Amino acid sequence: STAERSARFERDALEFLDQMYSAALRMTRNPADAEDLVQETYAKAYASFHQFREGTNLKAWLYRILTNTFINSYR
Repeated sequence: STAERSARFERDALEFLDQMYSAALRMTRNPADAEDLVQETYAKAYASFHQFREGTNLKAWLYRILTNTFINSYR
């Protein structure tokens, strides 16, 4: 189903939340900014599931959304 895949993607993504917030602490040097940066990355990630294909390494796909947001928001 379209809903199943997507719910599976969410949980897979969330499994990494901590590794992602931890990386975010190291790039923003600020809990508050680290959180905002993660949150916005996940929101962006939920919103684009449509484009995440099949094999694509999930972690690298999130890393990419996270850098794009670091750059274009924080900074």
